[PDB]
Amino acid sequence: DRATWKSNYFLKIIQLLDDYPKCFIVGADNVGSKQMQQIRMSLRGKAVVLMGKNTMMRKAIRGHLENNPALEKLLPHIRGNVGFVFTKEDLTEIRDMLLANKVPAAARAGAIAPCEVTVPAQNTGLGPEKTSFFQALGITTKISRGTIEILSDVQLIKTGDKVGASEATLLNMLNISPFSFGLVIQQVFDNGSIYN
Amino acid sequence: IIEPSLRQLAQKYNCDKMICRKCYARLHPRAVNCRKKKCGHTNNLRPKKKVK
Amino acid sequence: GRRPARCYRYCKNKPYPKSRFCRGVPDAKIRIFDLGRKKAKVDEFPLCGHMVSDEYEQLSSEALEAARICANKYMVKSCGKDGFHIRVRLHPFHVIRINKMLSTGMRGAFGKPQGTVARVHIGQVIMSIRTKLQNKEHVIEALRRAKFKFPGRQKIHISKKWGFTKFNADEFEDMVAEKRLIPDGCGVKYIPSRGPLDKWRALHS
Amino acid sequence: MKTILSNQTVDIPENVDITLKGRTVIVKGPRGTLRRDFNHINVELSLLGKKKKRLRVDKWWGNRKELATVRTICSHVQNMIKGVTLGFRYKMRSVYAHFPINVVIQENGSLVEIRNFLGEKYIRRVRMRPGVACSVSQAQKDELILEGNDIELVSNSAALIQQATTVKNKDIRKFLDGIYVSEKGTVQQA
Amino acid sequence: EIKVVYLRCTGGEVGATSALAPKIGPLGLSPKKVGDDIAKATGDWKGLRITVKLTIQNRQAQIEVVPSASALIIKALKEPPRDRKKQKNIKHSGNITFDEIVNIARQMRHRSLARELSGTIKEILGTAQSVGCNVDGRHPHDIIDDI
RNA sequence: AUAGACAGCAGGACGGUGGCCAUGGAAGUCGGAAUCCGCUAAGGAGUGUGUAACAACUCACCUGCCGAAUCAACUAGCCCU
Ligand SMILES: [Mg+2]
Ligand SMILES: [Mg+2]
Ligand SMILES: [Mg+2]
Ligand SMILES: [Mg+2]
Ligand SMILES: [Mg+2]
Ligand SMILES: [Mg+2]
Ligand SMILES: [Zn+2]
Repeated sequence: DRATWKSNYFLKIIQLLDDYPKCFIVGADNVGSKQMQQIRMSLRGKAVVLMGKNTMMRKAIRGHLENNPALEKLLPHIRGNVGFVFTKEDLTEIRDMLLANKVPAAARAGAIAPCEVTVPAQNTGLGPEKTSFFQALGITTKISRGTIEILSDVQLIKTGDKVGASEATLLNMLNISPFSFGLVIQQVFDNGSIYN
Repeated sequence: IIEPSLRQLAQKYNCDKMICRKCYARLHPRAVNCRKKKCGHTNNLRPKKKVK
Repeated sequence: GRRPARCYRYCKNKPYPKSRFCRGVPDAKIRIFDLGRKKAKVDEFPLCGHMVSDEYEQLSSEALEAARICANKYMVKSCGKDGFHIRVRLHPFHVIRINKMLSTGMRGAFGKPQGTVARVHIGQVIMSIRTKLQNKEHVIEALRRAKFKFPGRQKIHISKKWGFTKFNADEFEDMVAEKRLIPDGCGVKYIPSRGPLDKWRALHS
Repeated sequence: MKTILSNQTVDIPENVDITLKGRTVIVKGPRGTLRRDFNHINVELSLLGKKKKRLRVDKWWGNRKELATVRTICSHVQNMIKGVTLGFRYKMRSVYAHFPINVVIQENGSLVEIRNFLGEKYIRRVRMRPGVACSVSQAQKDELILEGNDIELVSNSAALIQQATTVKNKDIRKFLDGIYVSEKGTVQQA
Repeated sequence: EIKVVYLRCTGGEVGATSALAPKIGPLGLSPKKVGDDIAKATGDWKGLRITVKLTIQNRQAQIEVVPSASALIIKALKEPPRDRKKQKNIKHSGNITFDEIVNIARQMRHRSLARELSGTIKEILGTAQSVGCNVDGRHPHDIIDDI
């Protein structure tokens, strides 16, 4: 029953925030079920992975502001795909290791690249490709001894901008993705405190 | 051969359509009822056949 | 061949059954009136759907056969070859006549038997399907298809009775617990609180 | 039923001037002036505000059908606001399998001559609607740029070109040849 | 050169063809050879199709065998096998115990799949009703009794 | 359905398991019956496209943006075919 599911979801989140006053808020978007699952099996007996609608998140805070008045500042802040993960014991050790929890995946499409990634010049063993794209964009690619080599070190991508479709497709073929889908930290709550 | 984006653009006006099973009228791909009074605006619609 | 069904649609004659005064009647097209799981116990198929006639007309034996096949075929597709039980509640007993005109006139015009029809009343049930509750939508849809084999208007009515019995579904379970409804094969037997006390003794023994 | 009141309000940019002569809407902007007459629809048009203008369309006691024209008028007015600010740019692409379609523009974008469509010795003379200028794209080949202030005139001009290049007596699933509208946009980008 | 392939074989029974022949023939090992050496690696399963994962390197290769969720059926259930032509509607089922369901769960816990015992016990019990097997009666009654 | 619907714009749509029988092939998707469970926001013994089988896409289901009603079936008047 949807009503029972909703009420069960409402009651379990209230008791969970009561149990753990230390939490990390993350953005779990473009990851899927396996990614939140994979975190779960790794952090099976240390932390819990939970989320849902922003509506019941704000309703839980409304229903518990009387017990904890330090939650009033989170009402408009909570936005997007929330990734509530709750800890109890450690602060800096969990912060580093969760920051270290990344899962390699396919090439991102639309996820901005705040940094430039250089491609080492080495043979990859591919068939013929049109050089009109390289000539127009201004990248010198030479066909030597069957493979392709680049002459001058040219920044292939722009830093801190929207990623282009051509770059994403080019990265997808070479199967080396510097940026991978996973859990990103955005905010922390601990007895009404904010930290980076 | 026709470039694929131009291949698709021309198909949007020639191929990707719906056909009435009473008056054969060409209809937009999201049609649910025919627009022709001669069939009584029937819901008997089928996709336009593809060459493939 | 057969005349079009429009020639015998209306109950124009007195009932003319196959009898000692009406010989040489060809056998009706419909012979199997019950199909599906006839054996299923009363409690297995509680949901019942009826096709109810809304006209006082004649339904030919061929028409009854076609609807039976049409409803059966779909129910096997939607619920299984044993997820229901279909009973045709009309038996063609009215013999229609034909005065064969082969190249004399209306002299001696009393015709010969041609076939059989089922004189249906407004509100008489034409065919019934009993299945599980979870298959109500299919029974309406199956009966919807069989409607196109009959002349006139028909209505599909989900009965509030339990299965093919004459007892309400909402109280059927209570009467069974109180031994006023003993499951007897397809249907049930009503236990009147009368008759020798020995029968009450066995029931409660 | 008959609904008592149904209104939709459209905003007006600071650089756009709209005057009403009854149900006639005159929209003036940087790119020019557009006039439309709405005498076929029994509605009430009002201008609201002085520091920032705002046009409201009112309909009293309308049936389901009369109710539908309220948004129709508002969309038409917003198109007129779009036309006089940014204009309309309908880009057409010529698709051909074997015979290239040769388009030459004459009379300053007023006449479009189409040659070698399907190999035919027939030259198609397509006259643009007034206020619509057709040109051949210089950035990309096989592309036509239709520019004008009235979406209806620009889009009808594109439709005239598109139905000029029609394949007859041939399987149109193959033989995908003609000039087709590929992009609908504006002369200026906001 | 390192290569990893993960294919399913019938195991004890030998089939005419599979999905591996176009993939194993080119590398150097015939589909018949790799079919037979895996078949003898199974040995006792006979009926069910066993999945095999193997790694191929420059010169030689190694193979390993993974079982199903609950494949200990022939030894636990005393039934005579049918012909190689199989049979029409076998509808196989019987009775099962408790010591072997935990043992495979214990071996599963060694392989660390999904979660731990408290939830994975119902995993095997649910599958047992799917095939038709029973732990000394219907599983729903057993599930209520243990919780 | 204001604990956020409907529309639209976007992500997930999982493990047992390729559930059982059958079939040369049948891995959710030729056929007949079963239609159950840790894992959450959800993910089915699958609404379709697709493969020899796969794979792949996609649907229900659910989440982000959004901010008031909306969806399905049926019925009978006039009108239309
Ligand atoms: Mg008479
Ligand atoms: Mg009828
Ligand atoms: Mg021809
Ligand atoms: Mg054309
Ligand atoms: Mg109507
Ligand atoms: Mg008429
Ligand atoms: Zn039509």
